[PDB]
This record gives sequence, structure tokens and C-alpha cells, in this order.
Amino acid sequence: KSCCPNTTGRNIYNACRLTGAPRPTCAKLSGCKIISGSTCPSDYPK
Repeated sequence: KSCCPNTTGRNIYNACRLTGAPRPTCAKLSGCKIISGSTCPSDYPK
């Protein structure tokens, strides 16, 4: 699962991936957290 902190970031993340970029990169570019669990951490509610 690819969660995110701020709403703004979540948006940029989608765009990055929409182009064909990897999860990791986009996660660091926008600021989204990449985990395995099926839930979002308190830190990244978005």
C-alpha cells in the first residue's frame, strides 16, 4: 500500500505514477510512505 501524509502530496504521487515511475521514487519525490500492511500509519493519514 502507498499511503501519504499531506493531501497535496497524495496528488503529486498519482501524477508521478501516472507517467510510469516507480513507487519508491514517487514516494520520495512527493512524500508518500510505502508499506506492506493494508492500513495507513497515524503519521500518514492521507
